[PDB]
Amino acid sequence: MSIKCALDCDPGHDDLAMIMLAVYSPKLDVQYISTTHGNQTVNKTYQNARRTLNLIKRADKIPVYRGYSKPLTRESVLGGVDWSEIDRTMPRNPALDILGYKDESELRPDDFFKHLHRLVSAAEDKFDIISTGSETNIAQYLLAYPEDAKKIRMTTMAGNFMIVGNIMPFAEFNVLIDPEAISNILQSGVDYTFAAPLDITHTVLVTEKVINDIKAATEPYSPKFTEMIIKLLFFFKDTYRDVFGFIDPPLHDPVAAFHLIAPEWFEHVRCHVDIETKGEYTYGCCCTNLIKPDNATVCLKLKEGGHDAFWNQMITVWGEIAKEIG
Amino acid sequence: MSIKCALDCDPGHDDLAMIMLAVYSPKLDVQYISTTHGNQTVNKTYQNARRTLNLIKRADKIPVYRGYSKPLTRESESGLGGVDWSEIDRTMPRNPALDILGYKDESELRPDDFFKHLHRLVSAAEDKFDIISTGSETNIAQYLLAYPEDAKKIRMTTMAGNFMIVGNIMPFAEFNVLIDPEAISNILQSGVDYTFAAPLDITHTVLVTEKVINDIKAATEPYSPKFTEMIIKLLFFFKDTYRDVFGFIDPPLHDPVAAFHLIAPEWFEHVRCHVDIETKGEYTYGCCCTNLILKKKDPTKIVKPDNATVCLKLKEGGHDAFWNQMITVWGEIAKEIG
Amino acid sequence: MSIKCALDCDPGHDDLAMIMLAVYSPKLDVQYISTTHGNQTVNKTYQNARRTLNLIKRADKIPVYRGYSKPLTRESVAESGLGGVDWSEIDRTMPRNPALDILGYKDESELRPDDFFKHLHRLVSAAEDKFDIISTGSETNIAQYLLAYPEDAKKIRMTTMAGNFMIVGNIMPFAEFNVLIDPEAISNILQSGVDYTFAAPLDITHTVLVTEKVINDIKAATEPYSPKFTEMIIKLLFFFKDTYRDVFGFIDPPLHDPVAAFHLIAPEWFEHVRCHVDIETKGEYTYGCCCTNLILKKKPDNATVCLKLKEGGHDAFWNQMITVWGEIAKEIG
Amino acid sequence: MSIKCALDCDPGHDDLAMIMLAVYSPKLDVQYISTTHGNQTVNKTYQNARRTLNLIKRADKIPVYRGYSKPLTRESVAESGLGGVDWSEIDRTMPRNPALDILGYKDESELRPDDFFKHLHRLVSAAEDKFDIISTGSETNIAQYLLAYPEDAKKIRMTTMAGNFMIVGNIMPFAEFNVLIDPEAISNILQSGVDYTFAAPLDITHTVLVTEKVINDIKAATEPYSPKFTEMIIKLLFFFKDTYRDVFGFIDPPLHDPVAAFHLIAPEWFEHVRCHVDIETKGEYTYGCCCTNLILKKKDPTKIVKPDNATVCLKLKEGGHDAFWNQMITVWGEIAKEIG
Ligand SMILES: [Ca+2]
Ligand SMILES: [Ca+2]
Ligand SMILES: [Ca+2]
Ligand SMILES: [Ca+2]
Repeated sequence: MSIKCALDCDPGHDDLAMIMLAVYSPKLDVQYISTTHGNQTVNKTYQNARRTLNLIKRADKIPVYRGYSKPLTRESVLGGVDWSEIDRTMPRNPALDILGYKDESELRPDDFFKHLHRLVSAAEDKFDIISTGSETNIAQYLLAYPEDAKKIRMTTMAGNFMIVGNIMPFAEFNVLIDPEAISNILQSGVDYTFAAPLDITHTVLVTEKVINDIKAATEPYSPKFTEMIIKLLFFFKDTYRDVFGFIDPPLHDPVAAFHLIAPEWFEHVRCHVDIETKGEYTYGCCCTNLIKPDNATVCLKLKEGGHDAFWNQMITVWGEIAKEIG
Repeated sequence: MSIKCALDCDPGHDDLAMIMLAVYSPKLDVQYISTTHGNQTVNKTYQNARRTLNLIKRADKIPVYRGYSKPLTRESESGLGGVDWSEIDRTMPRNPALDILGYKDESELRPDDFFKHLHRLVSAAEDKFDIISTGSETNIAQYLLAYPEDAKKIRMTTMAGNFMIVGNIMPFAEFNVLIDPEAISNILQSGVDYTFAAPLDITHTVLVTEKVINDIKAATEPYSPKFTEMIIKLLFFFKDTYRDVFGFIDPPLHDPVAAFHLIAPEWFEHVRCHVDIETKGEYTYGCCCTNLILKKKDPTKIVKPDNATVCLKLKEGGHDAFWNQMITVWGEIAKEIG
Repeated sequence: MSIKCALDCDPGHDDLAMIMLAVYSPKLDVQYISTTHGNQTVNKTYQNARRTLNLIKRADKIPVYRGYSKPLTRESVAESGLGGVDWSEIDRTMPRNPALDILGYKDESELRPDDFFKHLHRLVSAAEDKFDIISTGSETNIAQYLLAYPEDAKKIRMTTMAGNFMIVGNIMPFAEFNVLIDPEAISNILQSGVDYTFAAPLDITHTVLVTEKVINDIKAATEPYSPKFTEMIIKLLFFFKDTYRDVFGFIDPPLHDPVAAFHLIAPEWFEHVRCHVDIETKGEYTYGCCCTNLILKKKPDNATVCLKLKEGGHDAFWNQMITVWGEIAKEIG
Repeated sequence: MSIKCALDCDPGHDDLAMIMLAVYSPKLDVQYISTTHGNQTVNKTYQNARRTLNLIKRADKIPVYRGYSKPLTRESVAESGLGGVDWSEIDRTMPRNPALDILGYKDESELRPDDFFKHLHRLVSAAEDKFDIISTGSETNIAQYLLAYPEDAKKIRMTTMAGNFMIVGNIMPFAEFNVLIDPEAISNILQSGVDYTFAAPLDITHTVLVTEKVINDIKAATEPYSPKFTEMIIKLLFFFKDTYRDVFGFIDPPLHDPVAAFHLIAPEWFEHVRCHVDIETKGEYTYGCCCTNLILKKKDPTKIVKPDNATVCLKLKEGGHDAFWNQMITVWGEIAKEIG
C-alpha cells in the first residue's frame, strides 16, 4: 500500500512543490521534514517548509526539524508571494511537542536523529528518505548512526551525469554545496539513487501548457491558490531563460518524490559514482564509470509516458490542494 | 578557585594518566569525560576511560560519554595493555551518564549524547568553558557543527601537533591531528579559543626516566604496591617501540601535559600565531603549519589573524613541577586504593 | 594573403586529416610539423605525420620534428597509431626528413624533443604581429617551448582542437583527451600571455560527422583520380567508428582536428566568445576540465571559445575538406 | 683519480662557495656550470656564477650555461644575488664565456635555457657508468633535461643540497627552499630512474656553521697570500648572518651547498640510508616536503610495497665536520695564492 518516508530539503520553490507532492500523495506517508542549508540559511528553509505545510493545511500534522546550517568541512554558499498571512496563522510545530521544547529557539540540528532512528529500527527492510537539498543532515546522521546506513534508502534530486552542471560548469548545486556529505553517504553502504539529476529535470519544464492545466485543475476550487502556485512556479523564470537558456524553467525536486511514488517511469543503471572533493573548480562533480563495486543507481532519463505521468501526478495533487483551501 | 572542565580523549595509556591528573587535581573540576576514536575504536576507548575512573575510585561520580567512531570525512588490543582489567571490569559501577540521559544500559549510548550536557556548561560559563582534548578532536568538530554559536564560549587545551620538530606516525605530522585534520581545521576556524598546550615539541622532552620511576615507587609502594605495578606496566608498555622505532631510551608521556597546562600555565611558554592544518596534502595531511617564521621575516605583511596559542617549550622548573604534580596525584591515588 | 603557421599534433586519424587540410590549403603556409605524445608514443606519431606527408607527396618539402614523449609532471596514458591501412609502401619510399638538414643530423636517431625550438623562434621573431600554431594533440611541446622562450608568448597565436565546455567529456566524464592528458601544459600556456582559441572543442566537433553522404562525396572527388587513395582515406575515416557508435553512441563518428585548421583558414564560420578559462589540475577525477566563467557573465578573459559553427559552417567545412582530398587524389594519380 | 661532474646551481653565497670547492678540488673535474632560478632570476645567477669563476681565475676555462627561469608548473619566488661585495672590477675584467664558442653564439643574448642539453648528453654517453651532477638550487634544469632525454636518466647520478628529513624546514614550516621552489621537478627526477642522493639536507647543513673560529682559519689560510680575497670571502660568508640569527635563531649561519660537492669528493664522512622519498606537490602548506618511509621500515619492513629511490645522508660521521672545513679552507687558501 503506502510508503513511510522522510523529507530532507531546502525550500526553495521546487522543494515546496515536492513537499506538496509527497504529503498529498496517498502513496507516500511523510513522517517528518528535515530542512538543511542551501538556497537560504537553514533557518529560512525551515520556515519555508512550515509555510508550505500551512498553505496546504498540514502544519499541525507533520513535524519539521531545523537541521545543520553549513557543510561538513566547507563554507556555505520562497519569493513571488506574500507570506504574512501564512506566517501569522502558523500553528505550533508538532516537532516541539515530540522534543519537549517550548519554542523554536530550542530546535537544534540533531533533533531529527532520534526520530529517524525509531523509523529505521521499525523499518521491515529499509526506510526511505527523499533528499532534494544538500545532504549534510544525512551525512551527519550517519556519522552518529553508522550501523543504520544499511537500512536507509535514499532517493535524491542531485547531480549531473551526461550533461554539464548549473551553478558551476560540470557540477550541480546540491552536490557541490557539500560534496563530502554525498561522498560519505555513498561509501557508507546506504542504498542511493540519483533519481532526479539535471539529466532528467532539465527535460521537466513548466510550459504554458502545463500552466493552463494547473489553472484548469485549481481555479475552479481556489483561484487564490492558483495565483500563488503560478507566481512561485515562474519566479526564477527570467534567470532560467537568460542565465541558462530556458524558454521554460525546469522543476527539479518533485521528480525525486515521483521516483519513490512510481519508479516504473524511470530508466535505471547501476554504477560506481565518485564525487569530486579535491578538485578546485570541479568539486561536486558526479564522475561515474558508465561510459570498483557499483555504489549507486542513476536515473539518466524517463521512459516514454514518464513526463505525462509526472505532470498528471503533480496536477492531481495541486487540484486536491486547491479543493482543501477552497 | 578551581576550574570546571571536560575531558575528551582516547585512552590510551597517556590519556589514562591525564584523567588521573585532572580528576585527582583539586584545581580541576571534571564535569564529564567524552571518548573518541583513535588508538582504539571509540567503544574500547569508552571502556578504557571507565576503567581509569574505576581504578581510581571515581566511576560512580563522573559521567563518561561514548562519542563519534570515525573522522568527519576520513577512515579511522584492549587499548590499555600491560595489565589485567578483569577485576576493574566486573566491579565497574553503573555509568552516571545513563541516568543523566534516561538510558537503561550502555547500548543506548549515542555519539551526540554529550552535546546537551556541554551546552549547559557553556551557557553557564561566565567567560568560556574549558575542554582538554588529548585524542582526535572529531567530537568537538561535531559539537560545533551542531552548536556554531557556542564556539566563542569554548576554550580548548590540547595534546596535539608538532611545530619546530618533525612528526611521529607520519614524517611531519602528529597522530591526533592527522587522524582527523578536518576536525581541527574546522575547530580553528570556528572562533574557538585554542591552545596547542602539549605538542610533540614539549611532550618529547617529558620522559619517563628510571629516576621518575623511582619517585613513583617512592610515592605509591608504601600505600598500594599493586597500584605501583599497574602504573609502571602501563607507563613502560610502548617503551621498546619508543626506543627502537623512534630512538627513545626513555618514552614520553604526552596527554597529562595538556591537563597540566590548565592547572598551571605559568610553567609554559606561549606564542600566538595563525595555524593552518594541512588537509589537501597527500603525504602531509595533519601538518600544523604556522606563520611564526613569517612574523620574524616580515611581521608587517601578515594578512592573517592569529587563531591559536602554541606552547613550544616549558619554562625552567616546568619539568620538575610537572612531575611533582603527577607523582603527588599518583601518591593520592595509591592511598585511596590502599 | 596566406598565413604562415606550424602544426603540433599526434596523428591520429583526425590529425592526418588536419595535416592534409592545412598543407594542401593555399590559405595556410605550413612551416613545420611538430609531433607529440598522445594517441601513441611521440615516436609513432612522428612517423604517422611523415606518412601523411609522403602519402600526399610532401615529405620532401616540410620538416617534421619529433617532440616531447610525456606530460610535464604526469605519466602518459597512451597500433601504429594510424590503423586500418598498409603503410609498408609509404614507409619504404619515405624521403629524407628536411628537418635533419636543418638540424645538421645524419639520421633520425639524432632527433631530440627540443629540435623545433630554434625554428619556431625564427618564425616568431619574423612574425609581424603573432605567429600561428595549430595544436590538435597534447600541448606539452608548446608549454615546453614557452618555458624556454617565455618572452615569445605574447607573439604566438594558438588555435586548438581541445576541451569540452557546454557538453561533457569523452575519455573522462567531464574532460576531453588533449587537455586531460597534460592539463598543466594548457594551464601554463593560458597564463603565459599566449593568445589562445579553443577553435574545435567537443561542443563543435561532435556536430562534425562522417556520414555516408560525406563518404560518397569523398569517393566522388577521389575515385576518378586515385582509387587507391580513396580506399585509404575511407578506411582511416571509419577506423574508430564502431567504438564511436557503441562506446559513445555515434551512428557516425566525429572528425575533430581538421576543424582547428579550418578556423585558421575561415574563422567567419565560427561563433566566438571571450572568457576566463581555468584548467583543473588538482582534481582527482576531473583534471583537464575546462571551467569557464561564461555563465557568471551577468556583471580577466584569457581565451576565445568557439561553442558552435554559424549556419553554413558545416557545409563550408566539408566543401573545404573534400576539395583538398580531391586535389590530393589528383596529385597521387 | 678524478671525477667528471657538472654543477647546477643558483649563486647565491653558498653556491659560490660550492663552485670554489668543486673547481679548485683536484678530485672533481668540473665540465660546465648550469645556472637556474631561485635566489635570484636565472639571469643574475648566471652572472653570479661567472663572477665566482672570474674571482678564482677560471672564467676563461669553464663554460657557464644560463638555464630555465621558472618552475615547471609554478611561479618563481624570484640584490645582485651575491651581495656584501663590489663586483664592478670582476665584472669589467670578465673574459668571454667558453659556452659561446661551444654553442656558435656571438654574445650572451643568444644563450637559451636548453643550451646545456647537448653538452650534458655527450658527457652522459661518454660516461663509463653514470655521470655526476651536483645540484644546489632548484632542480628545474635537470627535470627539463630528463623530459628531453628520458633514456639518459639511468646514466645520471645526482648529489644534491636539498630537503629536510628529521628536522623541520626553513622557508616554509616543513620544507626546504630548493625542493619547495619547484617540487614537481624533484618528483619527476626521483621517479625518472635517476640515481639520487640527498647529500646535504638541512639535517646536516644546519650543523655546518660559520663560527668565528672558522673565520679565523679562513683568515689564517688567506690573509698571508691575498688580504683582499680575505675581505671578500668573509663579507660574503657573513652576509645573511643577522637574518639567520634573528629570523631563524642561528648565532652562526649554516653553509649549505659546498657540503653537496664534499659528498662527491669524500662520501666516507657521511652516513647513508636508502629509502623511498615522496615529494609533496598536492599539499597547500606543505608542498616540497620530503616524506620518506624510513619509519615504516623500522615498524614493519615486510609491508613496504614501494622500491627505494634515494639515498639520504642524515648526518656526518665523526670527523666529517673537521674534514669538511679542512677541505674548504685548503681550497680558499689555494684561491688566495692564485689571486696574490
Ligand atoms: Ca532543492
Ligand atoms: Ca590520547
Ligand atoms: Ca589529435
Ligand atoms: Ca643554492
